[PDB]
Amino acid sequence: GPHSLRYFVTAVSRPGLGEPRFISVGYVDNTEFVRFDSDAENPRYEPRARWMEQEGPEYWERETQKAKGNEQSFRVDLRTLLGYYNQSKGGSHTIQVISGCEVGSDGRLLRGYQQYAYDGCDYIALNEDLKTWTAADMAALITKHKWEQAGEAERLRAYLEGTCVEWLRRYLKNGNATLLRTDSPKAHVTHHSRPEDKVTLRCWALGFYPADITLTWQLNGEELIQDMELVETRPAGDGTFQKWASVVVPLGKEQYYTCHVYHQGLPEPLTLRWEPPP
Amino acid sequence: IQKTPQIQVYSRHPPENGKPNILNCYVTQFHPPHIEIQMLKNGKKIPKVEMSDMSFSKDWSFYILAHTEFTPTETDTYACRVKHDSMAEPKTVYWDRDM
Amino acid sequence: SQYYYNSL
Repeated sequence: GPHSLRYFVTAVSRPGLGEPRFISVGYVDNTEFVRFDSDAENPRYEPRARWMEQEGPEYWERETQKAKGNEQSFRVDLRTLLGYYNQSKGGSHTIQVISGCEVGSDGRLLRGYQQYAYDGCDYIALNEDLKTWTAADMAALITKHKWEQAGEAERLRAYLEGTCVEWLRRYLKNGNATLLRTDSPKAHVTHHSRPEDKVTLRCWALGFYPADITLTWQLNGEELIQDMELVETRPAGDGTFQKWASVVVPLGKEQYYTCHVYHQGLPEPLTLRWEPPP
Repeated sequence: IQKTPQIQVYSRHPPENGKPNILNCYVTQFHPPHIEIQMLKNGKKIPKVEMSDMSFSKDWSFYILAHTEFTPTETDTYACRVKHDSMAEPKTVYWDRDM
Repeated sequence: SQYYYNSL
């Protein structure tokens, strides 16, 4: 199936608290595999997955030199944007970037992206054509003109279509056996009182990997796509995820409801209901 | 323009009184990235709270997981308190064993 | 492999 290599980059100014913080995090198929953080005593890209330990010192040096170089260039960018937006030197501001390639099973580029934000709002992005830019505001028009003159889209496209794709292939070779792991959700129903003649049934999905999951409650074979409470999917903290969905039902009618759990790791969706303790 | 943190407080494993566990405070959907997170037991700051490295999502908002070791009891109260510039006062969210 | 970013 499809794969991806993305870097999420953050630079945050901190007037009166020292130099700006620069963090770069790399992801393979949405999994963190390298990280650089300018706030370390000796800033360097570090492996964040065991399978990256294989890369020799020349790799880590080359990567670290790019990070330190861009740390300093992003420091300047922060000052540049203070001018573009006519802002004071006393406030903290953020530049964020998401860059990378999604490749299909056939090894062709499905999507290449390069998206910037300033203070949490869209700034500039490379278009789907990998040739032109979308500037979100007046300030980003200045950057756009600089980049169209510099032929930046062509340099970036080469990275996205070439370098990125080729390095993704290399990382996947080392990481595929680890990245492939999926943990299917284990599910159970809990029972809680409500006022009067109602009870809450809460369907739990625990221990699952890829975060993506759907929980539904049904009465008969019809989904209760309203009056059902749920939580955002959340990390257990051990690399697995949690979610729940609850419904309010009549006291005595608990056995009329069934919870449905849908996950990519499940060959068939889970079916369960409230069962009182053994 | 700033985004106000969403908070969930929850245990890593189903809680059983007397059994060691981990309490999580998952904080999402906030910008700027500067944030202050404390975990509290019976109203008092818990000293050893570990923090994940901060990450961000495709909507640009930041997220972080605070966690601490704890052994729940029938009556001990746990909370997570979060201070962020998007809010006029720190937000305290209580752990509900059933959620 | 990190992209070497241009300036704004």
